[PDB]
Amino acid sequence: DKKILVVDDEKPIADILEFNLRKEGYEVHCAHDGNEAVEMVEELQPDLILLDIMLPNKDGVEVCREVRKKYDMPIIMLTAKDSEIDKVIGLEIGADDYVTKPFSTRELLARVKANLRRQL
Amino acid sequence: DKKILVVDDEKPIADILEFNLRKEGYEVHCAHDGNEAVEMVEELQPDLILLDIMLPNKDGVEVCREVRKKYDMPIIMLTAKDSEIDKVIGLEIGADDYVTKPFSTRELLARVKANLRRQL
Repeated sequence: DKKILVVDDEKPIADILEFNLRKEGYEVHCAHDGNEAVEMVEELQPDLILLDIMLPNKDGVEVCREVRKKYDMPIIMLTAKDSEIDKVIGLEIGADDYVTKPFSTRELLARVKANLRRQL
Repeated sequence: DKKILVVDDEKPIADILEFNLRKEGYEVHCAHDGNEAVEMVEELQPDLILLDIMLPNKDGVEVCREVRKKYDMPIIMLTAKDSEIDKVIGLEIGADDYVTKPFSTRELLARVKANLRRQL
């Protein structure tokens, strides 16, 4: 089972992601802040991270940079629909993809699989 | 002005893409089949290609493989909403991203900009 780390401060969003991902058959662990995420990354070595761009402490942008100093597993940012820059910025700083909130399940699961499979 | 090659055989889709992209300030060129695309690529050297996965001649998958022999500019696949495999497959064979039809303008422009800016 592919291991996914869901990093989100809003429990209902983190929980609906964890629900859909476990259902599809992933092993899912949840972090609710920045530093806890970087810790969990070293212990679990997730296959993919879903990272809120708007974490309140250490930003998703800083989580991403700090993770990338050591690890290259796929990172997908979670962003609002209404901010172009939030979608764009993660791809400049080392994330692989983004999914917008609210997301369809359909799109979440495609994006996670496609990023798990991505070429070379 | 960034140069976009739109590769799609459905004139209405190709036209609405050209309309929105021009409006946003891109230079847009349109190919309606596989072989014409590959030619236009060497000829134009687009900064990004938007490629229908379902072209009737050479597939979007074969087009993307042919192009990737020589070029590594971003390629975004255009796919239906209802097929997970069509979204996943492009990313395995050398494409960078996918956008689903019908796409919002919002999402199309954000994807194109994010892929144009993408790190390393």
